[PDB]
Amino acid sequence: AGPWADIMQGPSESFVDFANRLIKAVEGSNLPPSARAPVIIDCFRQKSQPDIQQLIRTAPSTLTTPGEIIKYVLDRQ
Amino acid sequence: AGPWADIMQGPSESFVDFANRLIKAVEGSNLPPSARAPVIIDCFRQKSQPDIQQLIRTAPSTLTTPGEIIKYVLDRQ
Repeated sequence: AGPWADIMQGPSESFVDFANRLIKAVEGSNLPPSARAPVIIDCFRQKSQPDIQQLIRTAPSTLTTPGEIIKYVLDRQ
Repeated sequence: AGPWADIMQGPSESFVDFANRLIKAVEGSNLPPSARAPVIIDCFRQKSQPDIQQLIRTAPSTLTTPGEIIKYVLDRQ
């Protein structure tokens, strides 16, 4: 579907809108099922807006899933 | 190591230099071993220069590995 490795949070885009685009692309992609979650986590870390990248870095290592990181970011706005 | 999902072939960069940067980053990353090759293949498809993206699309489905695609691109220059 969407070129998942090109997806980055735009300057007018909310984190959740970016996460939804990214995840739709990853789920529609040719990646092995077990690669999806790590790819999503890394693209959140690397491809969100710079301030959000910084916020994600504060989350403890106990937050391991995309859903945990989405709740983390949104609830700190 | 390098943020593997940010890596894209620059306008003055050869395909092999980009492939080497990308692969170094992927190999140094937190991705599961089995995710590496598909991630590399997709980042070649999506993150090379536009003309190279087009060339990669011509390669038949029988070319499945990063090394096969690297030889394919380089030998057609």
